[PDB]
Amino acid sequence: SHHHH
Amino acid sequence: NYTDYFFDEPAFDLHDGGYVPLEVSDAPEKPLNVPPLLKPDKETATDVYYTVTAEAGETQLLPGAKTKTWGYNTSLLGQTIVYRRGQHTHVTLKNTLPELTTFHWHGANVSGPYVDGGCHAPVYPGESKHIDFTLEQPATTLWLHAHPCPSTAEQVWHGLAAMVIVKDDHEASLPLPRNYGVDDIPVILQDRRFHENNQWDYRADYDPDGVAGPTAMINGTINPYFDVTTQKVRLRFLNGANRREWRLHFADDLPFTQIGGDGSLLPEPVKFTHLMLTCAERAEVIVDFGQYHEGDEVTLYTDDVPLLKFRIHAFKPDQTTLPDKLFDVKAPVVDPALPVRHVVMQGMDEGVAIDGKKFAMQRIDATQPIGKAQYWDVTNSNDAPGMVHPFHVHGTQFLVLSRNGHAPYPNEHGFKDTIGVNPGETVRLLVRFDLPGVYMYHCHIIEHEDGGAAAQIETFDP
Amino acid sequence: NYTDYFFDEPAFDLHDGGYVPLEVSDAPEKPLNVPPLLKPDKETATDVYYTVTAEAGETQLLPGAKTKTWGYNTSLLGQTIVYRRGQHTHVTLKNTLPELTTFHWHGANVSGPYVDGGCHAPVYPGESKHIDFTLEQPATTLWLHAHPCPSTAEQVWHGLAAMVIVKDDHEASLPLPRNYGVDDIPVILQDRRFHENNQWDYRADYDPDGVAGPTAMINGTINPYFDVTTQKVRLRFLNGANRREWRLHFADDLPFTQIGGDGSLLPEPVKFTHLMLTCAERAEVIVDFGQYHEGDEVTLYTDDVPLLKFRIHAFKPDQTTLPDKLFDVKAPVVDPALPVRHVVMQGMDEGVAIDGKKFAMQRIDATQPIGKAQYWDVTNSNDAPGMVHPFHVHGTQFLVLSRNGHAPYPNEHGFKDTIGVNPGETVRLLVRFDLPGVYMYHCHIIEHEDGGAAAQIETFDP
Ligand SMILES: [Cu+2]
Ligand SMILES: [Cu+2]
Ligand SMILES: [Cu+2]
Ligand SMILES: [Cu+2]
Ligand SMILES: [Cu+2]
Ligand SMILES: [Cu+2]
Ligand SMILES: [Cu+2]
Ligand SMILES: [Cu+2]
Ligand SMILES: [Cu+2]
Ligand SMILES: [Cu+2]
Ligand SMILES: [Cu+2]
Ligand SMILES: [Cu+2]
Ligand SMILES: [Cu+2]
Ligand SMILES: [Cu+2]
Ligand SMILES: [Cu+2]
Ligand SMILES: [Cu+2]
Ligand SMILES: [Cu+2]
Ligand SMILES: [Cu+2]
Ligand SMILES: [Cu+2]
Ligand SMILES: [Cu+2]
Ligand SMILES: [Cu+2]
Ligand SMILES: [Cu+2]
Ligand SMILES: [Cu+2]
Ligand SMILES: [Cu+2]
Repeated sequence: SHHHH
Repeated sequence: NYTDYFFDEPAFDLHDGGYVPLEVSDAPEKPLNVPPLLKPDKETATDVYYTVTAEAGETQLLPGAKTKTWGYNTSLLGQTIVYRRGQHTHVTLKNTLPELTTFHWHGANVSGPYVDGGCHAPVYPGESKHIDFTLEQPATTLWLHAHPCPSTAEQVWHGLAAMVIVKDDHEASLPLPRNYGVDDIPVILQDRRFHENNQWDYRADYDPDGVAGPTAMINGTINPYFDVTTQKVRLRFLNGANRREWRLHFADDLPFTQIGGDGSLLPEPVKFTHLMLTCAERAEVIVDFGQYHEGDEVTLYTDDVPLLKFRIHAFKPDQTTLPDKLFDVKAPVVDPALPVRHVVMQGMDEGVAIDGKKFAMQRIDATQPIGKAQYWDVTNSNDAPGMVHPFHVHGTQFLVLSRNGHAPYPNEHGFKDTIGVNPGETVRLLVRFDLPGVYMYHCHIIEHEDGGAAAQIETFDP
Repeated sequence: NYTDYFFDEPAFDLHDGGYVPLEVSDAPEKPLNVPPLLKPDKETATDVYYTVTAEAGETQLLPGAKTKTWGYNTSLLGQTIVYRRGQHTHVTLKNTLPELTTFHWHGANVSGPYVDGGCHAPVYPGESKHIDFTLEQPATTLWLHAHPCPSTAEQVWHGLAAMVIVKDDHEASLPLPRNYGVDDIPVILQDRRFHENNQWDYRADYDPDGVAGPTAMINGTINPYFDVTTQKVRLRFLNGANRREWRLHFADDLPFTQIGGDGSLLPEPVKFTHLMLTCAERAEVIVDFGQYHEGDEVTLYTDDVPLLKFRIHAFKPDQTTLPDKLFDVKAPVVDPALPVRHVVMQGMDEGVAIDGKKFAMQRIDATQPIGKAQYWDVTNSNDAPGMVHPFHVHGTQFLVLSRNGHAPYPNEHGFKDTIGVNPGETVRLLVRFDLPGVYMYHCHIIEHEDGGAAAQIETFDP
């Protein structure tokens, strides 16, 4: 569920 | 809301105008290359003898043609070299390349400028040199890479880098994974651009602000997986890229514990979910796969891009626990007679400089007496927008005292040889040189080094 | 059964195992490029001001894609730069290349090692330098080329060479063709190998014994012709090749007269049908087309290969005859307190060396007092089979006294800065340095220089 930048 | 990393978010590489995003390769998944340990030519308790040969060959990286590559004792990168504290070490350096090169022991406190193996230690094609030295420094992960001036960036791009592991008695007494290739592995983080026929072309990709390609390469492997056969795994991260910053985390934010930095164990273990490394930085971490089960594949990312898959196999439970203290960092006392040294990194692109000047091989820029610790205030003067400059000093392991007058980052309380300095920031280092001679300090975005953002310091016996 | 050339036939380049024969290109015939005269930014009688900019561009050499090339004040080679004995000369050096470079005034008696523009005079991308000097030497043809160490061979290959003309009162008084581009032209002799898309690729063609391609290139032109509009023509030959020797003759063995060499006019005119030149040698010749009529063509060859076609148009008959003596060679007296210096060139391929050593940038190999002429005995110690090594000394114009105890060649009684030394041969030179500092001597097969066959000499005021 989590994406970076 | 917040970045998950310690560095200043606006300065991240991904804001540069010419930023090259990583792209996932379609190349098939394959086992992570673990470079074999280099077999000594001869070893006793007191003496070890090695031959390190720079060579050209070919490596199957993508399907189709093999990539033309350089390596140490192998076609690409290098066999891992083990040194021991207090052991008299003998190395024959052999160059079988068509170009002159240099053998720089990054982070090794050996004499300069010859043994150190920077600009002033050329080895011509077909020739050999003999060096020897005894390391008196803590156990850590160092590395070897080419350092002709100019031409460092290009030679590293061809593939001339190798991990160096330094052992000591203290580290051997700690409860750490240490079975090399099984639960203790190098993770050499690089990128490349592949052109026609899977070849590299540094000059086509040249950028004075730093070369980066879209394909991640881990220990000279594309789309690597690692078979985990133990509950805990030690990873020796090395940023071996020309410019790129790595922002490392697992897909599901699996925690990991940093136990070592560039120059030593950290005094205490530091828990992380996300860790950023600038060029030449090393970080040693333990990952615990205890919540996973046979058949699971857990992936390490940089940002949104997958890098390295860990295929989980059956493993025996592991109850062991790290001590609260890993290592006693004994800070030297500053010599009170010595002033504060101010070093200023200036400019970007072609205009990069240190203290108003571009490097000159005949010119000494600074002096410092051996055995005497001095405060170095290092400033990245670039206004907004700017970049994080990794500042490296040859011939010392330094300590980090402060960042803009505040605490160092949590993983910066051990010995380091490279530190990322944010735009506008002044960092205070405690720097002592043990051995006399000539040493370089510079930015370790390698194109900046080649572009002349370097100076040299003469250390002397008083 | 006699060769027509002065050098030792067995040692000619064409006997090497990796010899690359020239081949006539299929490219269209076209007018010989005559590089324009570089316009001073400002000139008075006492001072001249110039801007010399190293730049990267593209040149249409073959049909289709343009070749990526480097040049001075142009895409390839350079604009011809005119200096005058006695005139204070100001040059701004500007580097707009992506790599650092050096601005070497080959044969110009200027201070070293900075103005000289050798290994110790880097100019980084984007920076400028200011030099000034006053030439106090005879009129002659010199040249400018890149000289970073290493990387000279590669930068010359990219196209960083330009002709430099030095004027004086004595030469102006002589009845010589001097209308630049009409009856007085550079003939810059080089070779290249074209790859995919008409590009050059030094690294693919690299050979430590000397790089040579099959395609002759004359002033940056493939398959050139020149329209002759005068009875007599002055050709200023420069061997700007990495290795290749030129063995020059016209179709029908049409005579020509050499009037000049590297460093001065010849004392007396010398008549030739066949002239051999090694790397960096220059030779100024007068060709008389008096016997030909409009519509005739005369081809200049090297060996059996056509280089340059001279197309005879209508011409006024000539107002010239050469004096029996062109120039007074004022030979200095050897300082009798000084020993004979012996310099030995050794090895081939990767093993090239001078006096048992490869070059080191911070090492001084020799010393000599300024203002004092010394005998240098220079030996090529290559057994047969060997090669002719062109030996070059920075910062001086020397005199050739003898070859194996015999007379120098007919065209070697003037001042020279480069001399071809045959296998096993000792040449005796008379060498004086006017200016203090640091100078180099080396083989001018450019791969040999980059491979470390060079040493440095420090000159001092006593
Ligand atoms: Cu942002
Ligand atoms: Cu020993
Ligand atoms: Cu030894
Ligand atoms: Cu390094
Ligand atoms: Cu280093
Ligand atoms: Cu290369
Ligand atoms: Cu995350
Ligand atoms: Cu299994
Ligand atoms: Cu300060
Ligand atoms: Cu930037
Ligand atoms: Cu930098
Ligand atoms: Cu360095
Ligand atoms: Cu023959
Ligand atoms: Cu003046
Ligand atoms: Cu000036
Ligand atoms: Cu030259
Ligand atoms: Cu020269
Ligand atoms: Cu090709
Ligand atoms: Cu003939
Ligand atoms: Cu006509
Ligand atoms: Cu040879
Ligand atoms: Cu002798
Ligand atoms: Cu030279
Ligand atoms: Cu040579």
